[PDB]
Amino acid sequence: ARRYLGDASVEPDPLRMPTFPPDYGFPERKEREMVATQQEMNDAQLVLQQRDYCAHYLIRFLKCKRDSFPNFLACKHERHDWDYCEHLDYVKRMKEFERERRLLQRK
Amino acid sequence: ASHITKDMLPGPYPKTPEERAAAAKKYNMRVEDYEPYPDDGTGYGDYPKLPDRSQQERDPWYDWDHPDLRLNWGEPMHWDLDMYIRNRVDTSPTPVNWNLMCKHLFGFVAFMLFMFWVGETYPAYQPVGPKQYPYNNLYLE
Amino acid sequence: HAFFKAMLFMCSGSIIHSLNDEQDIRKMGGLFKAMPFTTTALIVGSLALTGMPFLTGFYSKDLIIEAANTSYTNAWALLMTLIATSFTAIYSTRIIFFALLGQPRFPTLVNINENNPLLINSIKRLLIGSLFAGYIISNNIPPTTIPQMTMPYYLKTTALIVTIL
Amino acid sequence: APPLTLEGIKDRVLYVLKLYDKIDPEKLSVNSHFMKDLGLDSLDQVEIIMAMEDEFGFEIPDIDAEKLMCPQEIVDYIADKKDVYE
Amino acid sequence: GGGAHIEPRYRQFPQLTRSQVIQAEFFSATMWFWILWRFWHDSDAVLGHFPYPDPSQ
Amino acid sequence: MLKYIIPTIMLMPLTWLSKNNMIWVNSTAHSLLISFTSLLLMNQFGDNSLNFSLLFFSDSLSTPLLILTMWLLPLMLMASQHHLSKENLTRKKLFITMLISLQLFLIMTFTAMELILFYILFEATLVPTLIIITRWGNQTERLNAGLYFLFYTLAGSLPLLVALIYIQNTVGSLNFLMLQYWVQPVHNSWSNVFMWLACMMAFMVKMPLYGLHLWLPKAHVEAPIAGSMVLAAVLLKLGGYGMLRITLILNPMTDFMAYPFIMLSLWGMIMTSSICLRQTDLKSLIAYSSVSHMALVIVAILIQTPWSYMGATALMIAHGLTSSMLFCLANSNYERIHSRTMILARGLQTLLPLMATWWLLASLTNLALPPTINLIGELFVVMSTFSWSNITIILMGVNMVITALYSLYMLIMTQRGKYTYHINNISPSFTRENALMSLHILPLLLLTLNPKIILGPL
Amino acid sequence: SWDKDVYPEPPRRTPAPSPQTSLPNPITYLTKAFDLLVDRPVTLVREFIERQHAKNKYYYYHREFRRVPDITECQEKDVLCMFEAEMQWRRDYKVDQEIVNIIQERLKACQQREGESHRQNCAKELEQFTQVVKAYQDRYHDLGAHYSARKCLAKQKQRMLAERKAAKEAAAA
Amino acid sequence: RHSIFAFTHVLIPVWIIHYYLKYHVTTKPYTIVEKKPRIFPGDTILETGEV
Amino acid sequence: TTLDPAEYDISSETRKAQAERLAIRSRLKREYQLQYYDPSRRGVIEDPALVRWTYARSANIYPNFRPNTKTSLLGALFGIGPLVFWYYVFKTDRDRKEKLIQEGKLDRTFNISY
Repeated sequence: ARRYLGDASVEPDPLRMPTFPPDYGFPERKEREMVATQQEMNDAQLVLQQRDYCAHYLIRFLKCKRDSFPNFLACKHERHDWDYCEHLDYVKRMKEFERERRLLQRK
Repeated sequence: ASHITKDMLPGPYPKTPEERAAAAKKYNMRVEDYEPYPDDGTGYGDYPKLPDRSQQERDPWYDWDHPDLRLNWGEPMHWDLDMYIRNRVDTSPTPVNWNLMCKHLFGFVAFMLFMFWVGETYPAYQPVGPKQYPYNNLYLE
Repeated sequence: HAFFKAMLFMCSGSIIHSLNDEQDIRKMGGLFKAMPFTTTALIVGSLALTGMPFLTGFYSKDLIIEAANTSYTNAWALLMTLIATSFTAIYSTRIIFFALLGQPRFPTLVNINENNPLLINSIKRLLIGSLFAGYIISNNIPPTTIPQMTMPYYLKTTALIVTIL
Repeated sequence: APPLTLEGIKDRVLYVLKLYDKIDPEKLSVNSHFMKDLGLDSLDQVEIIMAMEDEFGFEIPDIDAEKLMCPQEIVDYIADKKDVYE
Repeated sequence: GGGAHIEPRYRQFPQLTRSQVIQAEFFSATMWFWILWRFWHDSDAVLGHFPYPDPSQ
Repeated sequence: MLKYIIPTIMLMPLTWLSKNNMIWVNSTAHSLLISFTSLLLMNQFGDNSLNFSLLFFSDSLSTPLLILTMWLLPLMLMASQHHLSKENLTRKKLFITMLISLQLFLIMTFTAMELILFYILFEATLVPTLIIITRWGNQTERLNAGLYFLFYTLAGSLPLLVALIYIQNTVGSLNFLMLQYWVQPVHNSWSNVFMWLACMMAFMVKMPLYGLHLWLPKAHVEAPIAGSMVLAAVLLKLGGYGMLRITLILNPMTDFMAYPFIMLSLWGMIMTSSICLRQTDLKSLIAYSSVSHMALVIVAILIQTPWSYMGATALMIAHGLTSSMLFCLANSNYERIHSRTMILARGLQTLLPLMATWWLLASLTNLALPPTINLIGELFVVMSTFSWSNITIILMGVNMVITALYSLYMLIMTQRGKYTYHINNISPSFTRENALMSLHILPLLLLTLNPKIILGPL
Repeated sequence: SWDKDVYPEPPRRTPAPSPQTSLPNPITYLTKAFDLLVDRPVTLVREFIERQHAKNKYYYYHREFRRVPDITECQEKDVLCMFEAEMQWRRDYKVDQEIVNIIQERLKACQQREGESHRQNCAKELEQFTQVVKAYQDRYHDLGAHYSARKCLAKQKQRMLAERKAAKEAAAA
Repeated sequence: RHSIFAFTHVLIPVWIIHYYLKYHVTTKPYTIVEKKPRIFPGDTILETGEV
Repeated sequence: TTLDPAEYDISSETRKAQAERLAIRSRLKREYQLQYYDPSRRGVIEDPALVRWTYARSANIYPNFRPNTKTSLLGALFGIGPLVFWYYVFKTDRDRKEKLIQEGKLDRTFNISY
């Protein structure tokens, strides 16, 4: 939903993005939605398909895995809250065919 | 070192009863289904009069074989017919050919018509109209 | 998976020596003909091979068949993977119903023996290591991907009932 | 690992005489020769070892039929096959 | 042979060594105690669901 | 060679000069001592180049190949003594002297400094080999095979003289390979076909194509006392290497007509190994293995541009040690059962346990188990002719398939039992039978540590 | 050792601390014991040789050659001067193999040191290396006269085609 | 003992194989090729901080 | 599928006097067992069924051979046959491969090997 075009630098591996590449983005409500820090996203050794939404909440989530080293659960409820970050993200994406079935009908 | 009846000669109609057996007892009195007539297809240099080929075949499987050595382990005296394919080849099975094995892969050959479609989970079919419309509709708003 | 069959070959390896040879699913009998320990070890891994209610590879098996939930597959692939899971259940009770169920039928001089602590030290280490394998490995691992975590009505939990039937 | 002696083979052959309801425990021990009360043609030549077909039953080839008339001649070469007594 | 500590049989059911059954019954208890975190506490799908998002207008 | 030829000729008035049965121990003693001196001045450096002394040596600089030529006279005398020791000492002194007389000319060959010194020494053999073929064999078909060994080698090699004398008075003189800096190219004509073709065809008759291999299972099948010149005749086949000396230069730009030599020797490779799985003579089983993966070098020389010369050199002495030992495995186990029929030698692997390892570590070098000198050789040839055309991986891959099923068929015929016969075959593979079966794998797997010694220029 | 400009790496930049809990950590049991068990038989023995090896020294020198003639000398029928021009030339091709080995190891340097991003970062290697290998097979690799290695009989004549065909026959450049 | 059987097996080569390792990183121009620290916030041996 | 293999048929009384074909092989076995048992042999028996098996397969095919047929002239469909076909392929590559290599480019910048 973001982007702009004409990447200045010729760096591949789509970190050359508008800011952050979503799965589709944004698209309607909201027509914009922001992201984390790209200078920290490259400072954190983290692969692609992890620069999507709920990353900043996950970058603070998995930090406690080492910040509580001989642990069994750093925060199990936050895993249910990061899933609640994920499920609210995904049901926001599930409203495509609720609209696209109807918005492609006549008016 | 045996020179008399060392091997065959240009046959296989050189008075066939004299061959098996002067030595090389392939036939008893030239009526044993293995008289040295079997030059099958003259003009090939392979298998002359030859106490040898097209004799009954397909496999000394070394089963019970209780006369003695009989089969393949224990070495009977004069029974070599054609070999080097028969220390690893056996007998008849249950049924017959009915090549259902190519018919077994034919089930996915029909399901290659299912390779033409996709497998999207959400939603189901809705295959009768243009309401499906795989991709998005309008712009921002 | 590596903890499954090296147990299970060795589990049944005590049985083939026990009749000194048959290795046939015929001519066996029932479970407890002085066979207390290994029949208990048979009903764990063959229950793991059912499709993991809470056992070892539940964090490997369930998370992949519910990774093929939302996918661009052949649509005959899920009509070939998930059907194969149901066929894995009748693998279980077959060795139960011939070697661990029936009346004792086999030729006589029952020469069974099970008490060599070389075998008892063998199984008791791996069966304990079997159960708590994934609950240590998957509990202590870096996640690398974004999970599915969505499974709506009449489409979600029948993969267990695939195994129940 | 389990060994064997020759006093067990004398009993099992003798027991399945008593296990058959066609034959009483009044026939001879080692040599009733089967014909004494053996009948008829089939089913008194191969059925007489069909009980040991399940018990001993190591596939018992075609030669084993007419040697088995003498009921001691059964006991003779079972010791030859399965590497038995001294 | 050398030691006949487990005797051969004539189908009279030779028994166990009266200690094997203790280890046998011990490892049925350790797995049905391990049904603890299967139910208490773990549900079918702890994700939350959508309440049929039809009113999108 | 300063003086390697000069001590090895001094071996010759030592044998007849000796006493009685001491003649075996006196010859094998001193013959091992050259192996220090052979190594000694050679293997020097190394960057363009080592011209050695004079018109008699270019030191075999970038292709060593010559240390292996000097193992063999102290390898064959310990092998030949099995069934030779019934003849007279006057002929036992002969058979050692002509064998040394075969090593004399091979030493000035492979180095040779020229191309016309090469030929007269390329043809200086074939007289002492033919004496070992005709006398000292077994029952007949020696004598026609003594004539099939000629008249292929000699019919081809005479149009060398017509072309090599033609070069000597056309462009300067051929006398040096280092006066070959001035080389005019050879274009497409109707006379320059034959200049290429006559200069090449006399090398094809020794390292065979699929055609004209008809002499190779003749001399090796009917063969002396215990592989005694058969070990020599496998070196002599790979001692027709001189195509590496010629065709790198001296008509460099004729690949236009390489194609009837490629396809004949690339499809023949996939067939002439396939035509051996039904052999019944054991020494003829090995004799077709020597056809197949020798003919892989013929598509490795004509295709130029190294990463092939990395491998085409390593394949000349790949089965220099392998196919020698396989003949030694069959020169043994014939002293005990007097037939070479592969059917008859069953019931084995229980009777002779110590030589089971000698079967396998032979046949594990054709499977070739990559850290050896073998799959460092093939996998440079494979990665070379891939870059010719991509389709050549198919035929050369099926070459790798069938020889896997081929080598084990010679192993697995000994893993059977009950032996049915054979009150003989008692001798439990004595101290000599393992000694001359050793010194083959002991350098073969040793050189796999640093095989930079086995490389061309390249 | 070497010089770090030939074999570069960024600093270390290694985080630390982060305990935050009284949960039992085994890291205090591990590094505080086993480092001493290896410190005795290694550091004491390596120092013992280090004085024993400093008892006497041995010398080996740099080997620098003489480059008076270069390329286009000499006349055709000469041998001597056209031997030196190949002894010049072959040393200028064994060396130019190994400069490609150095730059390739430089590519191995970044990628195991970053690993995660590895594409959008380090900015240099895929630009430098493919401006050197693309500057390799042109004019310095006789493709396909590489078999005889063709010193000055073909090494000039790729570069004749790089002059007689290139830069004039482009119609009209 | 469990004393001379166990100490001879493992304890001696670790002395050996370490000696070809510490004397090796300073000789070869590439040692082990260790990756980065994978940090979220910021502290460790530096000073930089983050929100 | 290769083959039927005819494991039961009829008899009784098609040529009932066919017996004593065993008298051949019993004669051989009485010859063999009397040969095989002896206190001092130390070596194999000849058994020329092997000798007639190799020598009628190794030699005695070319003294047999006459080219009177065309099924031995069939080999031009098998000897020179496929060798024609491998030439047809390999000159279509290295020519179509050649023109693309000169006219235009296909390989990249990092192709030093080759």
